[PDB]
Amino acid sequence: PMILGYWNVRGLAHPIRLLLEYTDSSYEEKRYAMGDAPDYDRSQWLNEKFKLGLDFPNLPYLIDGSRKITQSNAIMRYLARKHHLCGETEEERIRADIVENQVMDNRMQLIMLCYNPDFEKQKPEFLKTIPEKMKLYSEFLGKRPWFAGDKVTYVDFLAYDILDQYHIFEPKCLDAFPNLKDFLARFEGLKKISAYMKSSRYLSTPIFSKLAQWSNK
Amino acid sequence: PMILGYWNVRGLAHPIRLLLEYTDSSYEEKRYAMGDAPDYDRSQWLNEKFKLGLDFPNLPYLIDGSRKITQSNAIMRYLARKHHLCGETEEERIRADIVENQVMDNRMQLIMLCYNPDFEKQKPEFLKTIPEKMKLYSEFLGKRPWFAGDKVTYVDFLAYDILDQYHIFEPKCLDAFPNLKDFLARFEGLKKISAYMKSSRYLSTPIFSKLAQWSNK
Ligand SMILES: N[C@@H](CCC(=O)N[C@@H](CS[C@@H]1c2ccccc2-c2ccccc2[C@H]1O)C(=O)NCC(=O)O)C(=O)O
Ligand SMILES: N[C@@H](CCC(=O)N[C@@H](CS[C@@H]1c2ccccc2-c2ccccc2[C@H]1O)C(=O)NCC(=O)O)C(=O)O
Repeated sequence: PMILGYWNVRGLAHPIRLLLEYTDSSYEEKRYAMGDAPDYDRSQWLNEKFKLGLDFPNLPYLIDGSRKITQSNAIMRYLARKHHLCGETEEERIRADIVENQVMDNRMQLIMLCYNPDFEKQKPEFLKTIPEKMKLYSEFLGKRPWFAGDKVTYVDFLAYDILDQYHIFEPKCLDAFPNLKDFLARFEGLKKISAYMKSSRYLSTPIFSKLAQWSNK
Repeated sequence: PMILGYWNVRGLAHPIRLLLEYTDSSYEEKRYAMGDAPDYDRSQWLNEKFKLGLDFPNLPYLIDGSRKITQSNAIMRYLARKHHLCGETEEERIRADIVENQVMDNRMQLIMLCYNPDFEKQKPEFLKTIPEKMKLYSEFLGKRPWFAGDKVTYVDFLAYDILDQYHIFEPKCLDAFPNLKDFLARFEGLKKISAYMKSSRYLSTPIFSKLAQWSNK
């Protein structure tokens, strides 16, 4: 099978795990565990980091036969090409490229807030920036079913993840944006996704490691 | 012509400026200035941030007729598709996708250090990690002339920028890796690039904004 390797956290592997299920991929995962405070041992990973034949060793990785890939975006693109879930026109490619990169910015922002010792102090200020973030997603989507246009593409897996994560952080953030709420329901309603979400493989939380100040357990 | 918008620094706009040059693109640039400490005024950008019709307002931005793009990687990709500077085979595409994202990782590592108020005391620990970073680029390129294979692609633009930045930071960091020294020379050897480096438009330094601890002026 293909092998997906990542920590036993949702983290940034969610979109890949969802895409693996959506495409009926034949895969197995190696979910590495971090030890506890104080050392947060990373040895299960460290002992084989340089022994997998990865060009730039990292997590997540995907082994697919002869192919070995690192960089979550690269894995997502690889699967997208494999299963034809890319933009098909120039307009669709642009929207996808924008979305991919924007999701990563919004991801980092959350991460940066959550790994900050002054979380509680920072939070209030961060919560006020949300509406403006959501409004940009909402206006970009507009009336389309999917972020790139008429067809589900790998970018919808990314958008779903970040919008979902945002919603968990601030449950009311999507109230003024019904098209985003509708997107989340349309995405979760895809058949394989629905099945996966009820399964033993599903890992919706924790989002971060033990180091974080939120969703770290 | 196309309009490229960014700060009046090299920052992450270097690969785009180089690619617009290498492609003989017709373009005009808007280089927004930031004020000095302690306020670091961003008003020149903020005055128009929400007036350019961008989906997700940011710097850099590319305006190409009716096409408005934000996200530096997206801008690179757009320009690459227009000029046929993408991988042509799956193997080139995979190599390109990894490098793109890897470059961003190594860029962010430099920023985390350069923006840390504790820069001077952090520096030694960072330096220690350089050789490993370079080694992985070195081994990845191996004997190829370019990062994706036998022809230049947009990812050489990003690779050039990051290797050059690290070399500026630690001049001796490429001594051990002749193939990296050679790639730099090859890149700079390109006629259009060579020509640009002598032009009035060339902006090598500062690397960072005025907020940084290094290469901020
Ligand atoms: N740009 C790359 C990034 C690869 C990378 O950094 N991997 C992390 C795990 S990922 C972690 C994370 C854990 C939970 C939630 C979010 C993140 C996250 C998000 C954005 C950026 C970096 C992170 C990270 O905080 C790691 O453990 N690396 C193995 C190693 O260094 O030996 C990608 O897109 O794949
Ligand atoms: N992921 C996006 C990143 C867009 C973005 O953050 N842009 C910054 C300037 S870019 C700056 C930088 C200046 C010098 C050197 C490096 C960077 C950099 C590198 C990686 C990530 C972020 C940065 C940044 O620290 C900016 O001023 N934004 C306008 C605003 O917020 O109103 C991209 O790839 O395009």
